[PDB]
Amino acid sequence: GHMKIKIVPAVGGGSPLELEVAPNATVGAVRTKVCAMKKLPPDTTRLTYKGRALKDTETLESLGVADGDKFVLITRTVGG
Repeated sequence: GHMKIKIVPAVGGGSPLELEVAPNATVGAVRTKVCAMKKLPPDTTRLTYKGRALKDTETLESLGVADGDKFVLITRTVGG
């Protein structure tokens, strides 16, 4: 099935994202999709969930995500 998740920037006025995501998708997949939308190199970004640093291969099932939950997107400089 799918759950609705929100992605909000840690800083600034960038738009939040709302994605419908499969529960067997992983954190890394979410980050790939967010970075595709944001036009960002993946390694310039991290996602946190309730403040926690995340392993890319967590599924959203294993992490205990629920419909409506939010991840925070932390970004860095992009010229490296």
